[PDB]
Amino acid sequence: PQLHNGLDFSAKVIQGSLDSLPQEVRKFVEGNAQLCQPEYIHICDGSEEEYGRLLAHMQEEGVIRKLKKYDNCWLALTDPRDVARIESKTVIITQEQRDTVPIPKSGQSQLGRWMSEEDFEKAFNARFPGCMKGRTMYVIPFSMGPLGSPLAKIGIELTDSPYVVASMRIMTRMGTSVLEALGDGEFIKCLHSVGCPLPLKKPLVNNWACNPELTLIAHLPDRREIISFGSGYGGNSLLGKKCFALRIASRLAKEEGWLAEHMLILGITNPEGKKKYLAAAFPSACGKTNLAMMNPTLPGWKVECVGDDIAWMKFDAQGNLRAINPENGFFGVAPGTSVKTNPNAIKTIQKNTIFTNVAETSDGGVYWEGIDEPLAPGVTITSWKNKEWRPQDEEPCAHPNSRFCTPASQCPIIDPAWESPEGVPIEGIIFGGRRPAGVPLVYEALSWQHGVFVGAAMRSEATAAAEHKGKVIMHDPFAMRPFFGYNFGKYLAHWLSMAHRPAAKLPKIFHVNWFRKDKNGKFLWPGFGENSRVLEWMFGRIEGEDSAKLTPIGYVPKEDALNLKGLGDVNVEELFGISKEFWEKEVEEIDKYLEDQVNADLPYEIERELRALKQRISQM
Ligand SMILES: Nc1nc2c(ncn2[C@@H]2O[C@H](COP(=O)(O)OP(=O)(O)OP(=O)(O)O)[C@@H](O)[C@H]2O)c(=O)[nH]1
Ligand SMILES: O=C(O)C(=O)CS(=O)(=O)O
Ligand SMILES: [Mn+2]
Ligand SMILES: [Mn+2]
Ligand SMILES: [Mn+2]
Repeated sequence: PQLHNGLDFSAKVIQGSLDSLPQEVRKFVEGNAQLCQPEYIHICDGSEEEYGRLLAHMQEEGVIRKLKKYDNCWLALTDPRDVARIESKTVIITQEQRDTVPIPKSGQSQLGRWMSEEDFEKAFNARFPGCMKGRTMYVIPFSMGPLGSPLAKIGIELTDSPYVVASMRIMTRMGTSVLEALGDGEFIKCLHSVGCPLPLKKPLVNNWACNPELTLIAHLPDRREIISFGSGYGGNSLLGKKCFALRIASRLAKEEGWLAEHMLILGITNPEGKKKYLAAAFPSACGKTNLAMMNPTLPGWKVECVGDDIAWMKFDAQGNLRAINPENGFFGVAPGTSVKTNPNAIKTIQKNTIFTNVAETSDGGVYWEGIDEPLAPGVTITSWKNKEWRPQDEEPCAHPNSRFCTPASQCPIIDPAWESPEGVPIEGIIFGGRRPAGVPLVYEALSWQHGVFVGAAMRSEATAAAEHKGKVIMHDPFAMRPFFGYNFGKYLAHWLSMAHRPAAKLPKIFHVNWFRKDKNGKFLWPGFGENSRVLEWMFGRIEGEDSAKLTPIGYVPKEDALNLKGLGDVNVEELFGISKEFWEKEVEEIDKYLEDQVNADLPYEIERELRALKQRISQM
């Protein structure tokens, strides 16, 4: 009801009808419309016609440019201050800090950023009132996971950015059919604004609306709400991806008995006609998408991609660990992608793809560092900074975190079960990161508990996907450090508890290192498609082949167990060397980290594995 005409926003709806929305969805839209004061409300239907009009609008506004060389591909250039996920402005709100992070012994927590409800209310009120003035509020109904899948969850994202709408159409399942499936069910509430109400007080760089000073990405798991302000970019604005499908979801998974993880899912078929699925957790910028889409060098082997970034997993009644990819597309790092490093991505991205912050060629194409493809005479390059660019300039032509956004169904090796609602059965889990020294090419964990310790102990040299820079070795347990939705100690206990489940078929756990360097700073391992030789060894180990040798850190391939035919120049002694001096220091760093950062919430089984590793190294 109303005493005037200030609460009913029906007169501002330019697509759809508030009356057709489920009651709780309507309240969420209208209540936030009252707060944010949009000029128009657009309820997305997911149709091709809608997508075409939004592209045309963004093109008319100068937000995107058409890449005339390809089929329906587009380029967006951002403000250089809004180029990546920002870990330091990402917070989780719970009544008690211990629900979100373990209370550290001495230092500041690196495992999350907690904010009190009272502090968030002040931050919220300083940002959102009136923030969409003069803009359209888009209502995005989306499903994470195939519609109707038992592990599928529905969200509603409100946003004032058409770029977010177009990207969410690719990255999620979006539109009218989701609203019909939702009915009066529960949904995750996602609220986003670029934070630039009109009239603009500050001019825009590259026609990219953002508010870097006020950027804040908040999660309220108890209210099932995600609230993001000030950034239009990737993990900050596509709220289904990191905010929902890892942070909120990992908390729900803890409550409901499943897992939500930063893992690719791949299926690999051997020359005997046997197929197995594996999941792999590597940190951002550490090669998940390259592995998920790999073109194997070994003849008679095939790799198919289920997903490249997020996995939701649950034991079924039979004890199989089943996984789904909740995403609908790939949001992949562009630089370094070439016919030699990821040819299956090259095939995927040549139609229906949105590129952000890569270079444009004068004939309507895309360019980036590492594309490894020469240009014809006379073709010139415009950098992501909208400037003429020559290879003689110092700066790269594409931002290091520039991305492609592409439909998963276009991938030529997309797995036939990638949308199956029952998920695929996982028989191995791979961990790994960038370790230039000390850590061998591959090893296998000694037990479930040791494998959980291996995940907990993950470290990786700093890349350029967050705001971290330089060559520092940082901790990134389970590749989830930016993404834990709750107390990491309780997350470890959750993982350990899977061994207590009746008839659970626990997968084998492996750790890889593609990145070991020699004294010259040269990679010892060619990687990319050649990583199929490591997968072959894992496949045989899952089948029970006697192809491993025991070391203090776990099982490693026997001499001649790895197919190295075609790379006779491979230094196997350096690739698999285990130095007592390196590992004595490694265990001390892991010990100091777990003691400070996990403290009273460290499960005893993890401390026991640490003690056992220390003892095995001491006996070397
Ligand atoms: N040496 C070596 N480098 C690799 C290999 N696979 C991938 N890379 C490197 O990994 C980098 C690209 O990784 P990203 O696409 O950023 O990694 P990602 O895990 O998919 O990142 P997110 O999408 O942010 O989660 C490039 O620097 C590649 O050179 C490999 O097998 N060997
Ligand atoms: O940082 C990551 O792991 C990504 O996959 C990119 S974003 O979705 O977080 O922007
Ligand atoms: Mn205009
Ligand atoms: Mn990726
Ligand atoms: Mn990722």
